[PDB]
Amino acid sequence: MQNPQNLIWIALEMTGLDPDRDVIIEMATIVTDSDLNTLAEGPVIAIHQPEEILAGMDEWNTRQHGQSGLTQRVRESTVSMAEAEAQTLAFLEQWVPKRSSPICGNSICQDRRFLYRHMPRLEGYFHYRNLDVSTLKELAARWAPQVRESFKKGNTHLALDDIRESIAELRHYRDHFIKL
Amino acid sequence: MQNPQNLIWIALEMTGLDPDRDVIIEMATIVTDSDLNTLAEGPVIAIHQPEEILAGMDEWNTRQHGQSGLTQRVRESTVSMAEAEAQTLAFLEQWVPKRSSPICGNSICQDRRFLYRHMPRLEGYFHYRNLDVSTLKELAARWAPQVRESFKKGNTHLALDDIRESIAELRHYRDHFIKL
Ligand SMILES: Nc1nc2c(ncn2[C@@H]2O[C@H](COP(=O)(O)O)[C@@H](O)[C@H]2O)c(=O)[nH]1
Repeated sequence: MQNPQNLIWIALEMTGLDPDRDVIIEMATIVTDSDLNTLAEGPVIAIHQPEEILAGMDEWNTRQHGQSGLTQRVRESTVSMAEAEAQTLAFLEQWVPKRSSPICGNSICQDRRFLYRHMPRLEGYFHYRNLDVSTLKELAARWAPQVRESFKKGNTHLALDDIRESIAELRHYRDHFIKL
Repeated sequence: MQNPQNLIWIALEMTGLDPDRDVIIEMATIVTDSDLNTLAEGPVIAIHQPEEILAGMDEWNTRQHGQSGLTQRVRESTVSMAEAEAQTLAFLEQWVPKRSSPICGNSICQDRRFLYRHMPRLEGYFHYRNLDVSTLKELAARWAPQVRESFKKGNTHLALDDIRESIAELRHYRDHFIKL
């Protein structure tokens, strides 16, 4: 089912936002076609982390992941960082060829930073380009403010709705901000 | 002079692709207004690096920076990374207030990472938003290919020419790819 036009959408949770101090604890992927139609949904993987890493999280993160249950899921997981990377790679490979899709989503420079340090082979499977929806949001804010203020932010507390809300944010801009 | 909706455009040259292992050897900036009108061109600075750093560059960067003149300009530079940062901030300070502008250019996630590592005072001067022209390049190649070819890009290896082309690539999308 491969197709170099298909897009790889990704969302990550981390113990914090610094790739040197922090680690990935959840990953999720969704492959669309070039026109934002879902082809398939990757695994949502909580990635095992030892207790020292888990206790080493700052205050805001310790609360947010604990109350979400991600901490407990991460504590129980038998899937390592490398194993999750391979699981996501095994899935992405039947839909998108190597170095074809950019990373798609929101705030995905930070995602590329973490993939670079912690999953270098998955980072390498993307085209080096970034499809970041917030570029369009930033342009809409300046040049067509009504299109951005008209977007209906969804719930996104779970990883696949999070990605789907980003895909729907691109749709909104394709429909109301992009002459085609 | 200052105006919080002015945009800071930046292009770097590096010794390699790792923002943490490699270094910055050239930088330039251009300030436009929020409608892509060039307000001012910042200085083009070659940054001195020890000879070992230049000899250690891979094959592509040895070729490319050798034949552009940059390798020789690096060797002959007496401007350290920090002085190039202070010189660029001195210019940008006249045109954009602190934290107002995103970082604008092509694949500027790579640029921000190098700045974050090597020029964190300059990185901190940008709004946290990334204004990535190549996000639109990928959307245009997928949703309206013949506006992606309407755009004439001279293979411009002078730093300011690379930036002016980036500003012109976004102009071409505001006109032919975006509805306002
Ligand atoms: N190793 C390597 N680096 C590249 C390549 N293309 C661009 N770069 C890096 O990108 C920098 C310039 O960014 P650009 O303007 O090409 O986005 C160069 O200084 C170099 O470090 C490449 O094909 N191989």
